[PDB]
Amino acid sequence: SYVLTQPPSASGTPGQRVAISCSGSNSNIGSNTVHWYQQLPGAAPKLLIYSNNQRPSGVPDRFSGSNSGTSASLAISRLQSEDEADYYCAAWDDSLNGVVFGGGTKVTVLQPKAAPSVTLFPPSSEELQANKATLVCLISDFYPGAVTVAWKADSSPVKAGVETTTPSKQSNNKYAASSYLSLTPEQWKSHRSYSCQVTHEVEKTVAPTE
Amino acid sequence: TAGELYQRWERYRRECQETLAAAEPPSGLACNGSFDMYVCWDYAAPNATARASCPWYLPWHHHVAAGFVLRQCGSDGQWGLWRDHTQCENPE
Amino acid sequence: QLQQSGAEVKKPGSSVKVSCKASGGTFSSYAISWVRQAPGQGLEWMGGIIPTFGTANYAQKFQGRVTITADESTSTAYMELSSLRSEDTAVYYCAQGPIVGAPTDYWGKGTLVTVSSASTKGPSVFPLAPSGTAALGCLVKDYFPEPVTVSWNSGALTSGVHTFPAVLQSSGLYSLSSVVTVPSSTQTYICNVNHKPSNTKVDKRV
Repeated sequence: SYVLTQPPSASGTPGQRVAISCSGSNSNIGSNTVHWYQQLPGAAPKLLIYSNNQRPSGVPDRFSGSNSGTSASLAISRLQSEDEADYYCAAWDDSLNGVVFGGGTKVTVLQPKAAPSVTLFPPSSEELQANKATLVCLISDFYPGAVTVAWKADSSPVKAGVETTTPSKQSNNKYAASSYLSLTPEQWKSHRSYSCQVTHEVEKTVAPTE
Repeated sequence: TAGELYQRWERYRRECQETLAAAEPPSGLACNGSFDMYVCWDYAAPNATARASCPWYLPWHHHVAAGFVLRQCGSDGQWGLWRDHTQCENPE
Repeated sequence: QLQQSGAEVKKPGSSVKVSCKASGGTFSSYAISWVRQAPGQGLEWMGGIIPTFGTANYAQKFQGRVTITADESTSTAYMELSSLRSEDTAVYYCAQGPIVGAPTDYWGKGTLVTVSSASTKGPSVFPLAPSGTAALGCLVKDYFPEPVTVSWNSGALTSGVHTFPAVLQSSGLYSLSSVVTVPSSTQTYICNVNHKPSNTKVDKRV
């Protein structure tokens, strides 16, 4: 149900050309003109290029559209920081009714790689008292934004019963993720220690106790 | 059917486009000849109201064919903020 | 340029009708199209209608689910979705345009529709930080639906405030935590948390 944007992502360096290809079949792109939308984090989609490389008000010549014979292409020929976004190509479809979009492509611009900061908290006393226990491992300021989290119950054994969020871009130019381990005051009071190991890009571990 | 109307819109521009491409800018200051994707516009006299033919890609054309979209040109010769769409649309 | 209806929370198998409210004038003339976005994913076209003309247009696979209509007066075009689903949890935008198949230069803010069987519930707060600077904060556990607003000291404490986006652990329930970073230094710190849907506000110390 998708004209595939070729790319889940595409990279680029400031002042260089970045190309996002969008492939299709002959009832969609072959038979019509491809559009291009730019969506920004926390924002609605925004028309970038309509109708095969024409543009709307206030859009620089930086952006350019391509043939549509089999697959189309968007070309951002001089990159910027404000150019990192989701890019969704679109076309009408002859075979089966209305317009169809692509999978979109998140585009990336290149800044310094940071080191994740993890703080790890033990279940509160007041919570234990409630017969629930939660170990909470928070992770902040790590670029790029891909991190994995391994919980350990006492010395090595691994831990299945956790819940982890996704690396949201928030606040300042960067991402964070929180991870919870749910236990029972017994499983808690029954182990020599507990480890939250955040592995990013290398390994960091932190270990409350009791 | 929608496909046909859409193709027609796709034509109404790529027509407005080649006229605009044929059209040479005025001597004095004027609002840009441009395609707003809805209607196609002439270069506009300074500080005046530009008249546009009701678009043909628009169904219920023939009712309104004689009609106009009125859009004002800026003092500068910058295209104004809003359009006056009536005589071009009244299906009732 | 169009003001949509505002967020909706619904249980699966149910129906939701969200509104797209246009300009009092300049309405009937252009095609209104509805596009939805599942959180973290790409766009999906649903259908479009020239409000005052003919019948609505749709895409296949919504079959007998989406109904797009429009009203003369209120100059609003609503849309209705039946047999609701988790795959229907998304945000719904209404984009204005020249014709139905054509591109759209004018969008709305979008209206988020969350769908889960989870009951409306308030959170419970626990003090963190048994505690070279100081990091403390409050764990907000097991609430629904989102969001929850977290404050420090009746307000007026921010510097060093990070609030982490909620995790959805599958009870259907959301859980988050907030951390103030500080100098190790006698001043009493209290987190004021708010969840409007269940009308639950808490102040708890550290």
